[PDB]
Amino acid sequence: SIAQARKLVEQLKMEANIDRIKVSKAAADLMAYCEAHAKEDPLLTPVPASENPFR
Amino acid sequence: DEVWVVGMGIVMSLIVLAIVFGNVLVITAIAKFERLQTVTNYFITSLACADLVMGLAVVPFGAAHILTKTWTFGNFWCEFWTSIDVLCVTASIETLCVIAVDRYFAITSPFKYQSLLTKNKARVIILMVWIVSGLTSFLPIQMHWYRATHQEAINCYAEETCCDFFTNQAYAIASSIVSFYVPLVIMVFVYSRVFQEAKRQLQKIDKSEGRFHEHKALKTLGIIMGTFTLCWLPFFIVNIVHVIQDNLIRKEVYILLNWIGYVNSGFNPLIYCRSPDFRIAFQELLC
Amino acid sequence: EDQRNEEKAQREANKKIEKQLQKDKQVYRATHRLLLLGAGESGKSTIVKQMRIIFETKFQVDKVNFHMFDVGGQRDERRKWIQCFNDVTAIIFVVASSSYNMVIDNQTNRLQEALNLFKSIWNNRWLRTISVILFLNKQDLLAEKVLAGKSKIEDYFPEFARYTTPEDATPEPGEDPRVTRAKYFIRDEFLRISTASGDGRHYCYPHFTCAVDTENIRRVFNDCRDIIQRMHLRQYELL
Amino acid sequence: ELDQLRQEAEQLKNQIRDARKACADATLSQITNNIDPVGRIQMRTRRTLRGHLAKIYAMHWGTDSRLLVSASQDGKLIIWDSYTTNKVHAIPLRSSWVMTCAYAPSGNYVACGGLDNICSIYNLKTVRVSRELAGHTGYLSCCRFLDDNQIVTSSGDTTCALWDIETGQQTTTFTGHTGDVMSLSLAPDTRLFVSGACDASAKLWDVREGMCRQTFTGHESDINAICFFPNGNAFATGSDDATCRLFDLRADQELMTYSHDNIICGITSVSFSKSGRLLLAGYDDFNCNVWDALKADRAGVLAGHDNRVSCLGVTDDGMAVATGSWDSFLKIWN
Ligand SMILES: Nc1nc2c(ncn2[C@@H]2O[C@H](COP(=O)(O)OP(=O)(O)OP(=O)(O)O)[C@@H](O)[C@H]2O)c(=O)[nH]1
Ligand SMILES: CN[C@@H]1CCc2c(ccc(O)c2O)[C@H]1O
Repeated sequence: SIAQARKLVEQLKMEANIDRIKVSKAAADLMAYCEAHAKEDPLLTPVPASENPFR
Repeated sequence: DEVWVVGMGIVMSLIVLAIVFGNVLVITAIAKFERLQTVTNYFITSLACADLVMGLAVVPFGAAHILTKTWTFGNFWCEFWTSIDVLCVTASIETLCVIAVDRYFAITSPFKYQSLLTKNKARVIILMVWIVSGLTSFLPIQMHWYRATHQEAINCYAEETCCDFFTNQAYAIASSIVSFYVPLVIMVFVYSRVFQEAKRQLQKIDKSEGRFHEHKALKTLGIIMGTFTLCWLPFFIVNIVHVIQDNLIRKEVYILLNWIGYVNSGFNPLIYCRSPDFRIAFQELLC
Repeated sequence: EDQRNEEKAQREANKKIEKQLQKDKQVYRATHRLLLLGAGESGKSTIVKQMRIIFETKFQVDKVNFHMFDVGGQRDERRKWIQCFNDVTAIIFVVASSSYNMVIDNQTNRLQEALNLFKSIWNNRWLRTISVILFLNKQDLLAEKVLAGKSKIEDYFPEFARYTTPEDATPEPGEDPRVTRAKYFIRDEFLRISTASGDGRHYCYPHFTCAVDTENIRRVFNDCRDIIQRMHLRQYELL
Repeated sequence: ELDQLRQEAEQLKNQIRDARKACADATLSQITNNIDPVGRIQMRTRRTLRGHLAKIYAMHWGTDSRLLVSASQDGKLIIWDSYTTNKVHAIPLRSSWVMTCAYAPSGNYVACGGLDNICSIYNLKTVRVSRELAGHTGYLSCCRFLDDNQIVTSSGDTTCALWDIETGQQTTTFTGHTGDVMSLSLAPDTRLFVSGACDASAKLWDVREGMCRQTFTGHESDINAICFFPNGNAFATGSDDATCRLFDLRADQELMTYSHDNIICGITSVSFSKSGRLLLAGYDDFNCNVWDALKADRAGVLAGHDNRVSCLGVTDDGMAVATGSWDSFLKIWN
């Protein structure tokens, strides 16, 4: 009732006060993380048949 | 004369190609995909295999024999070819009878169909059909029980260049009864019962909800029965007619009706493989 | 050495697991599954009761195993768990026929809500090949309301004025024409929705049921047999 | 008054929208344009698992990247062995309707749930039931082992809970959603987790505090699947409008959407790779598509299933991907 609007209204505040960063830094961090482990994942680069346990 | 040879040859090659291609495609489609491997499709697989064997074995050699008008192989190969022809012809019909019986069981007994037919019993049924088909083809031909007794038959049998069919009354009757007449009444009765089922179901639906809203059954039953009957009926009549009394049926008519019987090979994929899933399978590969 | 020993250990257990499944596959394939679903106050518990003399039930008719489900734990207008019930043999729908004037908090006639629920169920994407067995429960209260009743159906359903009794109707003996007209109007009110978008892949089997009745268990058996027979006939291109 | 309460709500939303719009410096496509695409990717089936009598809804790869579990409506849990394609365990179930399963990180416990509002765990190495958790008022959608003593579940009553196996009593409850909750995913450090509801929203929770932290409302239909980026600052969701969106925790708005004009189906599962470059998602078109995380360009198709795909998982070492479908078969792609 009046109370339920009160809870949503109080919570909406908490979310508004959070600090944020620019999109460019977030994209750069994802690019760096993807570039760091490029050789790690076998899915991108097919593995030799010697080290493949499913063959 | 030369024109006849050129024309007859073109027809034989086209028939062979059409017979082989459809059966090979059906077998490949059934074997490749795991969604089409059911109990019903095993009978179709056996029928396709038998039809492919027949169309790959007995048609080219018969065409060579009628065109060259001289059998240039040994008597052993003549007997083997006759045995293979009889085996394939008598095994390409009992499979249709089994399919009809399976449809009868599926339609008239819906609650117990799952328990009645299992993958373990279909193999036994197919093996029994093949054994009973081969028991009447190689046994009385490799052994000389079908061999005739009159003078013309003996004269051709002594020679090593003529390979014709001469048989006694007992074999000519027993083989026909085993191959054609026995598997016909069963199909007729089964399809009559199926038609009655369909008619009563349609009548029930029309009575239930007609005010808001049997051509289909007959177009299907008519096609299925008529193709087989028109393909294989006259030959299995003249087979007994020309034996019950001599000098009634000429050799040319007999051979022509026998070759008309062979044409049934190219129609089985067109009749028993018209389901939409089969069309999708045919579109998936070689398309 | 050890590799032979481990394989003889592991392979043996698979064979055992395979054998148990074959024993279970037959009993799984033998049974037929049903779903019970109805509106509130319809009569569902009572229909299940005389049959006896999440909730699951075992009942066997003529050496055939049946299995019926009644879901009541989740009560919501939006139904998303329905995706799991696309392999059942049939759906049993129970609706209160006599509650054409109650109001459910203000809301449409209770029948109108049941009609909307049936329309939503029929046109669902995942239930395109599932038949429905329809039960019109509370057959005596409807007759009591129709005979010497102050309330009239024309007040709630305007279309009743231009509706005439079907020529093929076969009413039970002793019943007045008025109750027959009301009953058949209610029946075709569902039949229209059933027929509009059926597409020939699934049908409806309306029925009339009261409190003092003991033939529902045979009706379900006959309807399931008809459903399976029709499916098999359609599969081979014979219907 | 009550009118003011609406008024107060009206601006806070406007302030949040304005802040998110101002924070948008440049689009993802601009920054990632220069890098070369990975090219076409082709994968072939390596193993095929059979033995389930009905359609499959759930699975979970083991921590050893060797064993896995699956659930079906037959009422049976089967623990396979990928290397030797032979079964190990088969657990009968009290109820035949299940929608989820999980595998403990220590490899000792297995959990499952369904239409019955009970989460049941099993003791593999003692196979008998050990505990039954009750208290929910709706069907369960997902459950993930946070540890060997506490588990987190999501149900259909618009709530989530953090249980305690030893005592069998709820510790913390999470509220704030409107529609049904369908999926969740945990952080690598098991400190935060997200959830996707049926009201087209995804929320980020705090495990210890038990209070919501952020809210995202980018979608327009039901949300069925949710994954989590390996870096720990991003996640991806899949919805019924055939659109996948990559959000970000720090920025607090979506960055890139994955869609194609020739698909109008739904999405049932979403997963990442070890490096996070490939985003795999299962559809209702009986096949799986593979995307590129930074470019939104298709790079392959995972076809071979005869029915819709309802499961997806990638091993811990990223050696293979396994898919489950309604055709009662499991496949291992490599
Ligand atoms: N006259 C009559 N009354 C019935 C009948 N079935 C149910 N009722 C009435 O409804 C009561 C049964 O409970 P209902 O309110 O129908 O609820 P339910 O059977 O549990 O079904 P749900 O509400 O769908 O769960 C009876 O005590 C009657 O008052 C019926 O066949 N005839
Ligand atoms: C030469 N072709 C043969 C000759 C006799 C014969 C055939 C088929 C089935 C039989 O039972 C037969 O007795 C024909 O195909």
